[PDB]
This record gives sequence, structure tokens and C-alpha cells, in this order.
Amino acid sequence: KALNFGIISTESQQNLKPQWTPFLQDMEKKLGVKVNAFFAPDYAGIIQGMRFNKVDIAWYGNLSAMEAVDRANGQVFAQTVAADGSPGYWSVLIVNKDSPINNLNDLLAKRKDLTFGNGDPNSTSGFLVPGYYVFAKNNISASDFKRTVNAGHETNALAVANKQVDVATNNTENLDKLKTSAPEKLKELKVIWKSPLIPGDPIVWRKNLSETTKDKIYDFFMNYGKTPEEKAVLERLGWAPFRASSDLQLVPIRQLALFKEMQSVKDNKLAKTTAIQAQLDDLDRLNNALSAMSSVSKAVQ
Amino acid sequence: KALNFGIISTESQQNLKPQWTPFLQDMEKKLGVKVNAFFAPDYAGIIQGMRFNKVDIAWYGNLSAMEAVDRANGQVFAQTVAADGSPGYWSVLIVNKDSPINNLNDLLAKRKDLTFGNGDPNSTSGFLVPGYYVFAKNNISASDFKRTVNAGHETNALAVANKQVDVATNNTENLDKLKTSAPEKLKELKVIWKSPLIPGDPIVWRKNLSETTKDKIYDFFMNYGKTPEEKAVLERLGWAPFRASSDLQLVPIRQLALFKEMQSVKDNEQDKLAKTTAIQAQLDDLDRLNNALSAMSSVSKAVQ
Repeated sequence: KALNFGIISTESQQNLKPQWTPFLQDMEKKLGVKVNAFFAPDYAGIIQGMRFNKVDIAWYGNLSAMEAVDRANGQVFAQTVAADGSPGYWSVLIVNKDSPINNLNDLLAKRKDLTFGNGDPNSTSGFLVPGYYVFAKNNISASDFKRTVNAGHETNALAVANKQVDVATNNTENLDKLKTSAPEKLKELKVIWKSPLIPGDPIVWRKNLSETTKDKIYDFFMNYGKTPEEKAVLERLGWAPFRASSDLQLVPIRQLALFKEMQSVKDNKLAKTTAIQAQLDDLDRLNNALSAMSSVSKAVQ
Repeated sequence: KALNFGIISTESQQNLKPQWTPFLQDMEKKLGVKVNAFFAPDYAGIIQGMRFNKVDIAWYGNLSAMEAVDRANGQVFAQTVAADGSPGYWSVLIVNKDSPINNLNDLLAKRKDLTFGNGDPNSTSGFLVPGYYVFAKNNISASDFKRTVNAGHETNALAVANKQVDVATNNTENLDKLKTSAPEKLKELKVIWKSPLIPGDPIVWRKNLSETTKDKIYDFFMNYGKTPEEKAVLERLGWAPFRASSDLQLVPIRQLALFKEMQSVKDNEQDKLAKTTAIQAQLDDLDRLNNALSAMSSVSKAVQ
């Protein structure tokens, strides 16, 4: 039998395969089943792929994971851990080093005369986060720009670098990826804005996978990275060994999405605002619980 | 609009009310709404009460909270904390001091000539925890005693005390409540067996309460105990200030209930197969969730 492992379109296939192919062959080696990379032109392709069971396991951002959870019978089971021990990563806006656009106030003032590279609409760092803090908060909108395009991170970072779009979203992980796939191009970019912290990406599976397959997948993730060859495979990817995780890691990204929905709703007391405040309160209370939690042993068998 | 507050039948009403009346009156005073105690003869009355929206918020043990989450649209929002700093409480078996039973081996050999006081079938410490570690692990059940009866913690401790039943379940918190209500009855008791750690009791509400009511209850619980008067009320209950909690506190009791179910099933053939594998699937899920909870760090909280 065979497993299909979804890879989000952060970068071109040609640039993802050197990082991924060796990880997937090792997954093949340990599991004793064939493992195929499953690519798509946008995050949506992976999410729908999982919904129709063409994807079994996937690397997602928190937003595309949340969607998979909500729409595609998905479930978080591990979390990536940045190799340098960053507690997460960050969203950015970039422009070419030669731009006179130096910051948000410049961008807000000039937006109707600029070309904008917006992110994949299911991207956490690419779409949602700048969507809230830069756009929603300043009640400006992406439609304002002379020209606006939703594109993957590499695409946006290369278009800025090549002076082909004035400004774009990106993230700090993908900028380090660019260091490797196109170093002279990274030299051409300037970060003009940086979001608050975003948590590491989840690995997610479909919940109708057999218990045996779930076990094998979970054991593989939890145990990868102990030998020199595996440790290497992880570094290329930007990662130390995975951490156990659950849908709970998604919480602030749910909060962020509801913050943004509220800004929108008010800009248009409404029932809608109460249904959303309900949801916010639920997440606030759960956040308090998570911080207050002491210890958690296995119930002694 | 009146709020019904459920209180499990650990003790008699008359021993509950002086702990609970001051607490519910301060809650009325703070919330600006009428609060009424809801009692019932067994734990099931509280859980079923909430299921049909007759109980709005309740003090439960872990097991009965679990089934209020599964049956009664419940949700944990706070956890009680022992006043003396204990991280939890313990289940026990108790006999009269005059009895020669001194432990589990002493008990099991003689089990045929003994009368046994089991717990409320929805009680964590009364029924589940002994039902697993004493009964399932020693491959016996409560019917393997000469006579078996199901009762609340105070009923059981008073029956052992008055030499009306030879051995019963109880817990260390209730023994403390009996030291208060019936001190001359407590000194007649001796503990012969003690369970692993049980986590503090949660406070639970029904999820279909208005978000407004939920917010005011939540604020009430998180802020109670600032003044000498509130401190005294908590003290009477044997509690310090509450802490934020969620359904997540219930994971080890879900584990334990499933461990027990798997053993009960082994000892009731196609139907055993279908059930165990459904049980095992639930345990693997809880296992992964537990590993996730121990690995978490300084929780990420959206910056508005």
C-alpha cells in the first residue's frame, strides 16, 4: 500500500524536492510502505486533497491546518521545531532594497500607486497575519493597490527581488530558504514590517487512517532525528526533531482569524458580533486553562 | 433570571448546607442574580439535571464531570484546589478499627463473609478508582462479597463507623468532612488501602448558557477569595482560590475508565473483539493528547 504526503507550495517543486525527497525516502525506509510527495499550486490543493483522501498526511501552516481540521477531517499530531530554537516564526512585508517604501506609513500613503503581492489565501504568514495587523487594523484593503496578486512565498520573494512587484508578504522561514535557493536574490530584499510571533507549523493527518497506520506515522515523527543522517535531513528543512502536538496549538490562529472577522464586521449591536465574541471567550478561557495546568501523568495502569 | 447550582451528594444536605449556603449567597450577591442549590439523591440526578437544563453550573468529581461532558452538554471551566496545598485527593478502603482486616490480602481472603459498601456508580473515588485497582486487578467484583450496597461517601463512612457494613469505599477529603461533622465517628475508622493520586474536582457549566452568564460566572470563580470573609468561606469548603481549568483535566480519568472497561469486557466473542478495539482506539487518542500536553510550552496567545 501507499501513503500520500502533502507538501504546501511554500516554494517551487524544484526547490522543495532536495529538502523533502530524502525525508520521504526515510519515511519509506522506516515505515515499510511506499511514500509519495503530493504537491499543488496553492495550499487549497492540499486541503481539498486531504478532504478527498488523496493526501494522508501533510505539512501545513497553522491556517491551512485549521481549515483541514474544520473542512477536511484533519487532526494535528506533531509540530515542527525551528532548528535555532526560535519559539516560532514571523510574517513580513518586503520591498526591494532600492524602494523608497520604508515602512507601513509609506505603504499606506502610496498604496493606490503600488503593486502588491498578497499571499496564498490559506497562508498564515502570507495572508491572515498581514491581513489583520497591516490591513484590517488600518482599515485599508488589498483591493486598494494598483495591482494585487495572491502568490506563494518564493514567488512573492522572487518578484520583489526582480523588481517585478512593489511590495509583498512573506515570512522569516522562507527568507532563510531563499538564502539557499537564490542567495543573490535574498540580497535584493528589505524587510519593512514584521508581525508578532507565529507558532511552528503542524503536521496533520486524516483521522480515518487506520490505527496501525496512525501508530507507525506517530512513532516515526517522534523518533526521527537521532542518527547523524536524519539530523542532517532535519537541518536542511530548518528543523530540529518534531514535538508532539494537538489541535490545541491552533488556538491563537483561531483567535487571530476571529479578531479579523470582527474588525470586518464592525466596519460593515449585531448578532454576528456576539457569535464571534462567544467564540473569543471560549478561546480566552482555554488559554487561561493551558497556562494554569500543573502536571499530567499517565493514569497508572 | 434564576441560576441552579448542582452539588453532588457527598454528604447529607444538613452537612452540605453550612459549607455551601454562604458560598451560594455570596454568588447571588456578586452576580446580581438569584442562585439556588440543586440537590439530588445520587450523582446521576445532577448529571441528568444538567442534561435537561435544570442545573446550570455544578460541583462534580472527575467522573461525574466526564459524564456531564458526554451526556449533559457540560464543560469544565475551573478546578478546585485543596486548602492545604495537596495536588489532589486519594481514594481509600476503610474498615472499623476493631476489625482484624489490615490490608488488601487480609480483605480478599475473607471477602465471602464481608458486607461491602460500594460508592455512587458515578463516583470517581467511590466507585471507579476502587473498581479498577481493587476489583479489576484482583479479578473480582463487588458481587463477590456476602452483601453489597451502593451509597454516598458519608453514608458509607457512618455505616463502617457504626459497624453496619464491614468495609467500604471512601476518599481522604470526605474523611476530613467527617472529622468536622461527626468526629466521634471518624476515630472509629481505619484505612486499609489508598489509591494513586486523583486530580481536584472541577466546576462545570452547561454549554448552552448565555455567553453573558458564562462570563459573569467565570469572573466570579477566578476572583473569589480576596477578602477575609471569602477566604473563610473557601476554608470551610477545604479549598483555596480556584484555578482556570478545562475538559483537559479529565484525560487521566477517561484513561482510567477505559482501562476498567477493557478489563470488564475481557471478563463478561465477536462482541468482545469489536468493543476492545474501539476501546484501544480511544486510549491511543488520549495517549497522544497527553504527550502533546506534556510537551507544550509557554502557551502562544494571540497579540491583538
